[PDB]
Amino acid sequence: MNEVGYDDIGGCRKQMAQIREMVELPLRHPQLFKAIGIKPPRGVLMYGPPGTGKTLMARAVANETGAFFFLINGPEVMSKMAGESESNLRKAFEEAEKNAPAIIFIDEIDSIAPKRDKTNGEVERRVVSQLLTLMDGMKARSNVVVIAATNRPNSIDPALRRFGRFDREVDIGIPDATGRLEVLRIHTKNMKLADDVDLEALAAETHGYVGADIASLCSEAAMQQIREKMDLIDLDEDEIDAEVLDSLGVTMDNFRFALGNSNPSALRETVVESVNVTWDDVGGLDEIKEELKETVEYPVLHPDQYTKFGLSPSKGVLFYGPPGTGKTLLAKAVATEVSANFISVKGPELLSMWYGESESNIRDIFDKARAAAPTVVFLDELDSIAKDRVVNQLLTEMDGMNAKKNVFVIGATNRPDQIDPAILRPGRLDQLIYVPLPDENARLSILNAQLRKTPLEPGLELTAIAKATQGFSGADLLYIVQRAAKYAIKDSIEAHRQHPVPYITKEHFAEAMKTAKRSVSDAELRRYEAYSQQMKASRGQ
Amino acid sequence: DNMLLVDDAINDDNSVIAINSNTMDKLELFRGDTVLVKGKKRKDTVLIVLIDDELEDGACRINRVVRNNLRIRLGDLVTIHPCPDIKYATRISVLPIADTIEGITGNLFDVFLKPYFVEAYRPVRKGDHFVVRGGMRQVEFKVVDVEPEEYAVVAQDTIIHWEGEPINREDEENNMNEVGYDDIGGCRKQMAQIREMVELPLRHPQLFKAIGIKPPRGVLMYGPPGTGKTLMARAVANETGAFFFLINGPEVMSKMAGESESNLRKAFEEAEKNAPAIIFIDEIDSIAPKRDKTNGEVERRVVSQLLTLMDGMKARSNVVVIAATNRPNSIDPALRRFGRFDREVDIGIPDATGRLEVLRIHTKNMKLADDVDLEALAAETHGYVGADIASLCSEAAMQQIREKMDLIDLDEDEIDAEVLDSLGVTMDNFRFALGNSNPSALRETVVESVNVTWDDVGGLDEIKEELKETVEYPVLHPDQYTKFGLSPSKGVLFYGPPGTGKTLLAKAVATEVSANFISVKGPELLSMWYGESESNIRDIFDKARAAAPTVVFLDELDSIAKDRVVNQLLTEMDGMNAKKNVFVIGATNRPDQIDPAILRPGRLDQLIYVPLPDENARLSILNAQLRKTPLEPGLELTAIAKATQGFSGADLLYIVQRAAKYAIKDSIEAHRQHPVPYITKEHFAEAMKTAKRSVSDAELRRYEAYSQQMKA
Amino acid sequence: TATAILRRKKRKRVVRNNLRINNMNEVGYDDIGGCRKQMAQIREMVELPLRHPQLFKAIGIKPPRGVLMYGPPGTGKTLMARAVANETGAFFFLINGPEVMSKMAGESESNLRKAFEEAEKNAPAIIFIDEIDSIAPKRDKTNGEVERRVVSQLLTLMDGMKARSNVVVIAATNRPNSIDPALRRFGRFDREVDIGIPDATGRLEVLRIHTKNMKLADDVDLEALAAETHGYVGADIASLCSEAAMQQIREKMDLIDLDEDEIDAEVLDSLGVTMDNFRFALGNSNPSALRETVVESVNVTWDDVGGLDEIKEELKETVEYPVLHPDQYTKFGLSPSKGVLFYGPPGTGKTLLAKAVATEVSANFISVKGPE
Ligand SMILES: Nc1ncnc2c1ncn2[C@@H]1O[C@H](COP(=O)(O)OP(=O)(O)OP(=O)(O)O)[C@@H](O)[C@H]1O
Ligand SMILES: Nc1ncnc2c1ncn2[C@@H]1O[C@H](COP(=O)(O)OP(=O)(O)OP(=O)(O)O)[C@@H](O)[C@H]1O
Ligand SMILES: Nc1ncnc2c1ncn2[C@@H]1O[C@H](COP(=O)(O)OP(=O)(O)OP(=O)(O)O)[C@@H](O)[C@H]1O
Ligand SMILES: Nc1ncnc2c1ncn2[C@@H]1O[C@H](COP(=O)(O)OP(=O)(O)O)[C@@H](O)[C@H]1O
Ligand SMILES: Nc1ncnc2c1ncn2[C@@H]1O[C@H](COP(=O)(O)OP(=O)(O)O)[C@@H](O)[C@H]1O
Ligand SMILES: Nc1ncnc2c1ncn2[C@@H]1O[C@H](COP(=O)(O)OP(=O)(O)O)[C@@H](O)[C@H]1O
Repeated sequence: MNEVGYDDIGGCRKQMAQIREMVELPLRHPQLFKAIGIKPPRGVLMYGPPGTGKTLMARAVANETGAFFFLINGPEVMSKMAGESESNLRKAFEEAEKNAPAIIFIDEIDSIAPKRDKTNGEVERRVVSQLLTLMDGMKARSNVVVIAATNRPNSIDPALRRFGRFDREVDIGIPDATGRLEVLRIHTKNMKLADDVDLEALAAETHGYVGADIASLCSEAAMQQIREKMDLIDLDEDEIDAEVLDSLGVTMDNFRFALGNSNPSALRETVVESVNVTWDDVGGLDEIKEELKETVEYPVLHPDQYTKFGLSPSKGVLFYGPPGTGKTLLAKAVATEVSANFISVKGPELLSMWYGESESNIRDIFDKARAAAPTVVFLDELDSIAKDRVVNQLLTEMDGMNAKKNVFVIGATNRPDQIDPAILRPGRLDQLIYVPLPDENARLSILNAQLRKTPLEPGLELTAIAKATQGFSGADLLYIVQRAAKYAIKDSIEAHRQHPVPYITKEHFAEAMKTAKRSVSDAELRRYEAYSQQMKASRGQ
Repeated sequence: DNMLLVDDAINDDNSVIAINSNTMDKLELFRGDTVLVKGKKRKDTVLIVLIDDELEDGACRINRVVRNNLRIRLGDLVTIHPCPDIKYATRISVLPIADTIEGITGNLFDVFLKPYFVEAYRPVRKGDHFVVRGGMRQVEFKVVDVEPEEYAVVAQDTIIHWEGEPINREDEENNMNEVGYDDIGGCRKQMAQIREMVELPLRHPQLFKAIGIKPPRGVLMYGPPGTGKTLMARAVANETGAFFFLINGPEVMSKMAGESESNLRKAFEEAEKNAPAIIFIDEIDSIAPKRDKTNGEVERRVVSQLLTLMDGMKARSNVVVIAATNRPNSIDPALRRFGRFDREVDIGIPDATGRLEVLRIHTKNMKLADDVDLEALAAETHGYVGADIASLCSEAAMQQIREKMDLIDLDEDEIDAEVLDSLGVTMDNFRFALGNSNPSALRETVVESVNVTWDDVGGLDEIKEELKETVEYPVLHPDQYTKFGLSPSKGVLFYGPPGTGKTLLAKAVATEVSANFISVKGPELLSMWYGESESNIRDIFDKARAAAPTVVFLDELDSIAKDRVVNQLLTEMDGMNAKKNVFVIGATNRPDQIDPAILRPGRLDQLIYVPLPDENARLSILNAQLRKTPLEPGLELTAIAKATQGFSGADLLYIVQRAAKYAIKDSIEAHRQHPVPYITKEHFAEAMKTAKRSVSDAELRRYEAYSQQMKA
Repeated sequence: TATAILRRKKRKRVVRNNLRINNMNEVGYDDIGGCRKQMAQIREMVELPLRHPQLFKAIGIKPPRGVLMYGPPGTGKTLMARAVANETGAFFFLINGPEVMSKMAGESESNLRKAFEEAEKNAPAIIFIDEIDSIAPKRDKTNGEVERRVVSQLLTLMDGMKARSNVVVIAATNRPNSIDPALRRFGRFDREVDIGIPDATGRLEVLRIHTKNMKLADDVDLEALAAETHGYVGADIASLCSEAAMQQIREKMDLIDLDEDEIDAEVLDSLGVTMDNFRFALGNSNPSALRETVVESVNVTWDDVGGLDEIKEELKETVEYPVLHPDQYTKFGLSPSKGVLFYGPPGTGKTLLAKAVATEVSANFISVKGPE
């Protein structure tokens, strides 16, 4: 089937706009580049998690442009008899050239131009050389745009990423809540949905799902509805009752069951994501909030002042403090303020990179950060690695960056002494910041925020609980509220079984807090404070 | 009113079915009318209607030949419809069955068929059979071909062709696979999952048109070898009735370079042009293994061709691809994504009932002796896959033949018929076969089922209640959790003295929610650490996801919690959907020695101390263990329970086993002296004299001190 | 009934020679000794499916087809295979491993295909794939593409063979683990036989079989030679006899003039092997089976070890009763113990205790020294 217009896409305004401004104008309005006398870029390389719609984007752009389209699949081209792949490539390219304007989509290019390390096969070398020769010779040709789709940027051969080749790069990230809502609406434009559908609620619940996974979710929900209504349908009879066939209707419980039986995998690797956390779900640390605002917002939102004064913006920041203090939320808020993408790299990912068993690599992470700039790279629990190949690679990557690009590296840890002294030199993660435990007002704000999604008995003031939880990390308060909810649900289920309990009660909170604990021991807090004092004395003239 | 009872037809016509007069009235038929009868699976024919008053309402009479043709027995149910469009076969070719022409000479046509086709007008259909009594013998014939097709009537104008080779009766089943659902036992959930995704898109394709969705295409079954994956796929394909094409793995990977792609392409296009169809790719891993294994150009071009063909079919509908292998992490990962094997299915070793069903299915033709207690076999035979059960049956039969060999003479090529009629397999043969059997499914992690309740776990009632709260409520009442918007806890951890009853506790937890149970002992963890095992943590969690809900049990977690293994485990745990009911339960003896990283929230955080069994627990364990052993009447276990302070479950098991050993020693000594059917108290006294605590007080106090420190 | 088949020439002075009572093949069961149990197993698995197929029709089962023999090289695997094949008198197709592997690329699959097709056409048939390890080594051992084509072709032919066709496949390989794992599943080489080095009586039988034509001097004590030879495989015994004859002829060569092509008839008729020749041959010979772990019977009773009566009784209770009287254990439902661990000062005779335990239950003994 064809005619997949822009109306069949959602949640990808930025990348679609980039690809459109990069493809349409050279073909639709070549006279502009003649009037301004430049050479429009040819190569375009889209890469992102599998199933994000890269091929769908390419097809939509091709159809909307109304230009000759020629599809080349890496697998099928690599499946031909020896010496036939080169002939197929030469044909495809000549046919595209003769029918200008044209667009070429080399889908899964990584399968025909893999990393030079894994190109031991002679035929692989021949095919890669043929592709390189074809692309190099194409510069004479006009009105021909080549689009390549690959899983990761570090899998293709390095030789394919130079001027005159796939230079322009696009990074596809997982969609946000609005994107997921749009995907659901686009996919569920034909299903016989029931009245009680809350697509907004589904989008809120489903996190980390890519468009393909959402389509699978819709298919599974429809399958669940069919299975439920199968009791009124007999397999033996060839004919199907018209009314029963029409009576089919998808309900919310079907979608929840489909979510239960789903297997998302995009989050398994580092992926660019968008966040919308403001300075409202984070309480306290007002001085730190203001300092981070000054550090990040002004260089991004107000670059003219820095240009006037010649200041060089700080590259990265480092956070240290007791665990459970909300460093990740602070980083997300910082990313939100500058309205930039966010990349997260937990410690197990760093260990996997150290052992070289995960596909992704530090170089790939920073390449994706550059492609999706502005971004915010977040390195959690660095102390797990700064106990070094990985550290040296990270230092080289950090030193070799364009200061103008808005790439900020934010490191989190609990052992600032255990971090390598090299990482703290100027031009690197030198700006230290301590994250103290929440104060009474901070604890009250955290409790109130965490309870916005749970009914409460009227008059249940949390001030007493906040005051009775001095020195408690936010995670401990989350645990206390979770325990109270568990007690309440247990009581509700018991009452129902013996049969009431529509909301939590104060006595539930009292019982839950009767068995609470302080996550951080006093000795660790003393050492943290001692190190903070030591750092202050070194900058406290 | 097309459902009727089946009865034996007294008459001797292969194409006559009798119906009650009221039944005839309901269906609006006339005497002598020909009607089409469809039985089990896709077998159907046409028979001449007869009126018989003696027949009860909703009943019909059909001889054994019709029953064999329709794959039904006496009293079964069929669907009957009028067949007024039946024409007269102008030209029919039929050949006799080889076993029915044993010593028969002359013009078989005139001798047998001609009296059988003298204005008989017997309805015929492709592939049918009919027996005719000629002279003093009976000869069977088969409907090789008919014109016009398919169903017609043989009349005088018809031209009968009796020229052709004899039809051997063996190859109808030996060379052809016609196996229905009746040949599968011990796996019903898997069969339901496969059927609801194979039959529904094909038998009823209009439903998905009505609801406006594209049903999933690919399906990937996997499990231990010999679990019947091929048999299940064959049965589903035969029941569906669609054109079934098989693409064996080694068969396609054992041909000249550049021809394997041709075979794959031919198979796929042929299936495409005969929709609906089923394409079964047996042993997928043989042709598309993990990248690290295959490096030559041919074994990569084959994979590329397979991927291209698979991606090219999602447009066309009514075609589904079924694969098969033994591990999810034994094929190229590129095959597992949207549009390529969306659905995954895991097949595990059957439970006791499944093994009993398999034994019943296999041992339906053997000349079993009277003293057969297949229930006892099922109880004893644990970890045996269906193939191992077939091997057990074959070995038992071979042992029976060997025993009877004394009454046989190796010379000549025939045995006395009396000797053949005396072939009876007894229980001793089955026990010998069990002795010589070598099951190997358990050598690697597999999914099974458990049937342990809150009966074999004495004491620690509060622990039972806490486990119930943690596990059952999220699964049984997820609506309440949604109402409170709280995600259920993922995993739990148990710590305490060794041999205190943790494995059976995890089994009980899994049983309560009625979820499968995957076990991973310490040696498997070490083997995965050393990279000499065919399994991997990713594989374990993938199988757990496929068989969800499941309980993944990690025993002796301290041996490896001293790393790559811990990193992989942590990554798999974190990258787990919250809603999916995959609970990870760990056991250890050194809680401090366990890496702190695991004990963080969102992981194996909820710690539980398993205390040493007390007097009541000791009494319950003693009663449970002796549930299958005669005891001296009047024995009192209270004194033993009182005297067994500090003894864990393993210690009591050792005491009981030693007492039984002494009892059997005395029994055998008395027997040889030629009585001792019970275990006397003196046996237990001797065992106590030669038994002691397995845990020093130092370890107990250290564990209790650590528990108190955690409590504070 | 451990055998039940062995209890009762070669399908055949002039009359006796004709009735058999360089190509003298069709070696019968008489030409084998010291491997009675393995020969019984092979016969039970080969003859009955072919000679008397109606038994399995009557009882309603499919007889097993895959038989795989493995043991130390030189123990006579090919000898047993050929003996059984010729005795059964069925279409016998013989496939060598190295011979098939020596063909050009692409001509080593067609040979297997035609072999199996012919065996099917002329059923009943026996196919003996000698040295299967050469055409199906371990998966990691060989990565060559042809080495995978051949193995896959073999697997496809084997799986497709399973049918009513009366064709039995027999394979041999010195190392049980060398064969590809995929060849040892259901519908393939499932039944396995292990060949162990012979014992004293087996060695005597082999010696008598080989030393039946030599002009042995009347002063020969074959019993003494059988006793002395410990760990000698059949091939080693044949080499021993050949070397003894060589020594005898070398000693007699003094009277022989090599210049003359012929030799005096009287000297040629005076040849005779003496006991000292066998002693010298034993001195020269060198067995090789003991280099690797093998299976050999032992015949030590509770008389070559003194004392340890309490330990003897404990070992009896541990091992002997379950094997001899499993019925009572089944009655009581208590499974027997698996292993035991002897500890004590060195040289106390632990190995003798192990051998005595093995002999009491009439079970074969496997040994693994520390260096192994
Ligand atoms: N906005 C969207 N983003 C992502 N997927 C979408 C979107 N809208 C619809 N989809 C559906 O999601 C699935 C994406 O599959 P698609 O083949 O386009 O992804 P891909 O991983 O880029 O493909 P390829 O295999 O060609 O590299 C399709 O079902 C598409 O219909
Ligand atoms: N319910 C059952 N489950 C498992 N095996 C069964 C069952 N019923 C019968 N069997 C027998 O078990 C054996 C299963 O062999 P089968 O070839 O199906 O195994 P498999 O491991 O799926 O094969 P492969 O992967 O080689 O195609 C056959 O003997 C089959 O007859
Ligand atoms: N009972 C016996 N056991 C062992 N060897 C015997 C026996 N009787 C004779 N021999 C001799 O032992 C040698 C066995 O040779 P054979 O080729 O069978 O050995 P093999 O190592 O099993 O062979 P291969 O692996 O090459 O097929 C021959 O000399 C044979 O004559
Ligand atoms: N404003 C806040 N200040 C402190 N802790 C918070 C705040 N908001 C949430 N938290 C708690 O901290 C968690 C955020 O993760 P965080 O504590 O940063 O993890 P980590 O310390 O491992 O980086 C929340 O789940 C909650 O328990
Ligand atoms: N509730 C129980 N607590 C302790 N032991 C028990 C209990 N119920 C039964 N047992 C017995 O205790 C023995 C100890 O072995 P097992 O339970 O496997 O210990 P572990 O799993 O702790 O290593 C079991 O064989 C079983 O017979
Ligand atoms: N009753 C016995 N106690 C100790 N040694 C014995 C006894 N009978 C024989 N031996 C001798 O013990 C030797 C075997 O040594 P062994 O105990 O196997 O060494 P190790 O203890 O290192 O295994 C033989 O040479 C044999 O002569």
